[PDB]
Parts: sequence; C-alpha cells; structure tokens
Amino acid sequence: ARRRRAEVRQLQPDLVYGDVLVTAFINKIMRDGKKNLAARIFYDACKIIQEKTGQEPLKVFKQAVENVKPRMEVRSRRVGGANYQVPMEVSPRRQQSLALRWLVQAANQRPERRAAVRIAHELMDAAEGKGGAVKKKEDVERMAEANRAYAHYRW
Amino acid sequence: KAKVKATLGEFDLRDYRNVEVLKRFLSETGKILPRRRTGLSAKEQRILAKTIKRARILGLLPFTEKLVRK
Amino acid sequence: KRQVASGRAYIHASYNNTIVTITDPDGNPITWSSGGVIGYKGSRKGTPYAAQLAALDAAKKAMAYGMQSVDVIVRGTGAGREQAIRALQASGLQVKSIVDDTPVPHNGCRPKKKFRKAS
RNA sequence: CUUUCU
RNA sequence: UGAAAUGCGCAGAUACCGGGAGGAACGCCGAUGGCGAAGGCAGCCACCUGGUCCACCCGUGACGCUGAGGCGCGAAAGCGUGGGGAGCAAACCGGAUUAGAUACCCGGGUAGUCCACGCCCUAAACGAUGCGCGCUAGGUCUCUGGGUCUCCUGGGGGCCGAAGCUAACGCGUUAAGCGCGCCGCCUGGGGAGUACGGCCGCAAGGCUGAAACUCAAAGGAAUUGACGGGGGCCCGCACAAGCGGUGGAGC
Ligand SMILES: NC[C@@H]1O[C@H](O[C@H]2[C@@H](O)[C@H](O[C@@H]3[C@@H](O)[C@H](N)C[C@H](N)[C@H]3O[C@H]3O[C@H](CO)[C@@H](O)[C@H](O)[C@H]3N)O[C@@H]2CO)[C@H](N)[C@@H](O)[C@@H]1O
Ligand SMILES: [Mg+2]
Ligand SMILES: [Mg+2]
Ligand SMILES: [Mg+2]
Ligand SMILES: [Mg+2]
Ligand SMILES: [Mg+2]
Ligand SMILES: [Mg+2]
Ligand SMILES: [Mg+2]
Ligand SMILES: [Mg+2]
Ligand SMILES: [Mg+2]
Ligand SMILES: [Mg+2]
Ligand SMILES: [Mg+2]
Ligand SMILES: [Mg+2]
Ligand SMILES: [Mg+2]
Ligand SMILES: [Mg+2]
Ligand SMILES: [Mg+2]
Ligand SMILES: [Mg+2]
Ligand SMILES: [Mg+2]
Ligand SMILES: [Mg+2]
Ligand SMILES: [Mg+2]
Ligand SMILES: [Mg+2]
Repeated sequence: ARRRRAEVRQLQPDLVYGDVLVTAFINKIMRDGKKNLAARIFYDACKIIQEKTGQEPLKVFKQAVENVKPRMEVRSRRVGGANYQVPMEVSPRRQQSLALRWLVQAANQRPERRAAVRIAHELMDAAEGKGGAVKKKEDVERMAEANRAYAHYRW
Repeated sequence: KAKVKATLGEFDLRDYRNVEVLKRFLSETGKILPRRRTGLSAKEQRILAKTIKRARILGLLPFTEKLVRK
Repeated sequence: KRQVASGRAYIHASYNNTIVTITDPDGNPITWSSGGVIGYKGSRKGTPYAAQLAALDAAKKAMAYGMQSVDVIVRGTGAGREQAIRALQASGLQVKSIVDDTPVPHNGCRPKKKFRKAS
C-alpha cells in the first residue's frame, strides 16, 4: 500500500441471519477453502447456543465480539537506537479483525474435542467476559497503558 | 503588528527620564524591541537603546520581566 | 501540619526530569515531587508522562495541606512542561496564573562544551 | 541504530 | 545518557524563598549594521586620545606617490614575576562505549583562560586579492553628511550586471577592466620549512634557508558519471498488516 489506501474487501451477507459480520467470522473459522465445513461448524455452534441458553445466537456472538475488541494496542517502534512498544488507539477495522482472529484462536485452544462446541463455549464465555479471548486482550490493553510513558510518539 | 513610533507624537529620545514613553519600546519581558516593531530609523534606534540603558541603571526601567500566562 | 489555601507551584522542566515543588505564597516549600519520586528512574523521568504524574502527586500532597489554588511559575524548557502545567490545571487544584521565569545570563559564564555549540 | 576492513 | 555508570545526597542533596562573598562575561538593542592600518573592537558613565566624512572654496603653493633596511603594532596558545581564580578546561583521575578505545559520550580536574608588568611574534594574520592615481554603462538595497530635501550631490557597506578581462569558476566605478609609478614575492613534485650557518628568544621556539637522493608528475577550474552513514519527490509482496511455509523428523 505505497500508493493508495486499499479497498476494504466487502463481504457477502450471511446466508442465515443475513449479517455481514457472520461471514467474516465463518471465514476466520475456515481452513483450506472449505467454507462448507466452516459454515456447518458456526451454525452447529449456534444451535449449541440455543440448547444451552434461551438466548438468540446472533446477539450472543455480537456481544462476545464487542467484548473481545481491544481499545489500545502496542505496535513496535524504532527510535534510532532502540525498539520500544508504543501504545496507540486501534482502527475500528482492526478492532473487528483482531476480535474474530482471537475468538477462533481462543476457540481452538480449548479442550472440547469438537470444533462446533469449542466455538460455542468460547463465544458463551466471551459474552460473559471470561473467555481465553478476553485474557489475550485485557493482556493487550494492559501492555499498552503499562507502556504509557511512550504515548508521546504515536507515529 | 502596528509600529510603536506611529502611536506617539514628538518626543526627545535622548530623554532618559521619560519612562512613560520609553516603556512602550520594551517588550512584555522588558527587552528592547527590534526595529521591525519599534518602527525606527537605524540612527534613532541606536540613540534609543542608549537611553533605555540609562533609564535601567537609574532604576526607572526594567532589565527583565516574566512572561504572563505561558 | 499547617493549613495554607494558596501558594506557588514551581515547575522545573529540564531535558532530564521535571521536578514540581509547591510552596506557601512566601516561597517556603510545602511538598515536592519529581520523575524519580514517582516510580521512574533514568531516561524516563524526562517524559511528559513522568511530568504529569509528578505534577499530580505533588498537587495531591499539597491538597493534604488544604491547598485550593496556585500561582504557577515555569522554568526551563523540557518535554514535560505544558504537560506538567496541564496536570495542575486539571487536578482539582486551581491555577490562578502561569508565568515563565526561566533564568538566563546577560551573557556571563562560559558554558560547558555541550552547550556552547552556538559558538 | 548499526558498518573496522574489502 | 542512546541506555547507563562513575558522581553527589539522611553530616539532609535536588527543587523553593531570604541574606552574603567572589570571579568572569555583558542578554534584548544587534543588522544583510558601525569603527580601526592590520591584529581586532560590544552593559553604562566620566576624563584623556587616534582616525575619518560633509559644507564654505578662506589660506600655503607640487610641499607629492611609493618605500630595501630600520623602528613600532601584532588573535590564540605559550613564557617570566606577582596577584587573582567564579565558570570553563589541555594534561591527568575516574565512568561508559568498543574487538581494542591511550577518542568521540558522562563525572571529576591542574596549567591555562582573568589582572599588572615584562617576554614571545606566529596564523586559513584571508578578500587566500601590495599601496597610490586617472580612465571606462547602468540598476537595486543599505550606513552616514550636505542641497532648492518628489529628486540632486559627497563618503562607506552589499547584491545584479555595460564594455572589457578570465583557464574556468568568476571579476565587473569597492575590477580580477583600461593605464602609470614604487615595493614584496613565484619559477615542477617529494626530500623540507628539514640540514648547515647566522641573527633573535628565559625557554617553547622564530627569521633567513640549502644539497645529495628521487618521481613524471604534483596541481587549478570545469564535464560526464558513480557513490554518500547529503537533500527533495516517488515506486515495487521491499517492510509493515495478514494467511500458509522452510530451518526440526522420515523420505
Ligand atoms: N570594567 C572596568 C574597566 O576595565 C579595564 O581594566 C580594569 C578592569 O576591567 C579589570 O578587572 C576588574 C579589576 O579592576 C578588579 N580588581 C577585580 C574586578 N573583579 C574586575 O572587574 C571588572 O573586570 C571583571 C572582568 O570580567 C569583572 O568584574 C567585570 O567585567 C568588571 N567589573 O582590571 C582593570 C583595572 O583593575 C580598564 N582598565 C578600565 O576602563 C576599567 O577598570
Ligand atoms: Mg534522567
Ligand atoms: Mg587492514
Ligand atoms: Mg541564593
Ligand atoms: Mg576578522
Ligand atoms: Mg582659495
Ligand atoms: Mg599667489
Ligand atoms: Mg601576541
Ligand atoms: Mg593570550
Ligand atoms: Mg603567566
Ligand atoms: Mg575516558
Ligand atoms: Mg570532561
Ligand atoms: Mg567540569
Ligand atoms: Mg569584496
Ligand atoms: Mg557606493
Ligand atoms: Mg557581478
Ligand atoms: Mg624541489
Ligand atoms: Mg576540481
Ligand atoms: Mg561530478
Ligand atoms: Mg511481513
Ligand atoms: Mg527438513
């Protein structure tokens, strides 16, 4: 991206709840181009949200994501000598990407043997505020702000 | 902005006692103003600085001030 | 200890540290802080953030003496400076005036090599 | 940042 | 300080207010400014004193220019005698950095830097341009006189530029143009500002200044490039942001 600012690749709304953000997630779930298996998983997982709570899946997922978004992060930085960890605000896009990236990595760290379950529980835990995703995140928000001395670059 | 010379009538700038006049030629930090500001002829500005320096020793004018709200 | 309701905040910004010292209106110090008195040590005392924390600490210790307002007096140019000021302002402590009073020779003493550079 | 030599 | 450490600090430092001592240097004004023969000169006051510019066109009557040698002045550092010593700081004592670091950075620190008197006499002592005089378009900005003060006329400091000159760069009424006078100097590079001798100096050293040998160059200005731990503008899966790899195992 030397020249332009890159078009945000615009995404097919969801086949089922009609939401863009969901395909986005299904995609991060997806390996080796297998959108089918990926989508089973996310739907199968949404069904496990039903059976294990009177909650509508969509607004669980929505509110889980919203809980995993970092406000600030620490991007590394040269200072003609040293590389410092520099705290700075986080683009709405990047909030959303890092959220879904972490949801799925967090999911796949879990013990439960079947993907739809791990996806489901992690989601549940996250809306509640205590998924492994949110620790890999308060971890970030911590490290920025714990480096708040260097907030006087930002670049 | 507007020149300090242009804001006054006649005045003897050999006059090292007229602190009322002299004092508008100083800055908010009691520093002799440059010609860009004083609006003076070179020759005048020479004579000024001399008589400003006299007032100062007389106690009548400041060598310094401190800058207010900064 | 004594109740003084207003007095001076003396900021001393330098390229190595901000030190903020608070006094009664005759100039006797009540409390004081610095980048070192906060956690920091070494190069970090210089930061503007160090400045904020010291300004804030020293303002807190001063409100313990029932301080309400201050005349601020700044000296030296330094990263922490307008930051140290901005802290005091927004600290509960009320800032009546701000004044640069940085001391400067009417050329007098030979500087160290490092500060001659303008030679 | 860092870079003596070739 | 890049980051540090040495260092100072509970015998209470730093930061803050009040009083005192001392030493050294004068901020703004301050300039693309002024003055001096050069070196060089900057708070303010007084005394002593050198130069120089303009107006009047009053006086003398070629009394002029240059100038070997002599004599005097001559930044800094250095020297002698005696003061003084705040800050800075060769040497030196330490801390960092580094492969090492007899340096660059940090902390100390003596001479010295300051004054008087006496030496030294050098310099990128540079405009790298000897002094004096006459002559050859202008324009523009500036300091300082005089006039009939829009404009004219002296003296000084800059910039652009006629003619012209220059190897070129550039110079160009402040000549490096056109001419005259008088002085100093040069005569390939290295050896060498060395050796010797003389003069001077308390010393440090200074002035004058070779030869043997040896090279076929040493140089100046400008051209095209190339390069830069120079500048500006800009690209590329170059890095960043991502997703999957190699380096591990067997094959
Ligand atoms: N400033 C004074 C003048 O300086 C010149 O020289 C004199 C002084 O400058 C010089 O120094 C004096 C000294 O007098 C006295 N004994 C000690 C005093 N500290 C010094 O003082 C003077 O010089 C120093 C230098 O920075 C500073 O104090 C300050 O600049 C000045 N007041 O000593 C010289 C005589 O003692 C001239 N001779 C004369 O015009 C006058 O004294
Ligand atoms: Mg520091
Ligand atoms: Mg070698
Ligand atoms: Mg004091
Ligand atoms: Mg000179
Ligand atoms: Mg006559
Ligand atoms: Mg006659
Ligand atoms: Mg001398
Ligand atoms: Mg000397
Ligand atoms: Mg001596
Ligand atoms: Mg050392
Ligand atoms: Mg040192
Ligand atoms: Mg020192
Ligand atoms: Mg010239
Ligand atoms: Mg002229
Ligand atoms: Mg020209
Ligand atoms: Mg020869
Ligand atoms: Mg050349
Ligand atoms: Mg070239
Ligand atoms: Mg990458
Ligand atoms: Mg392998």
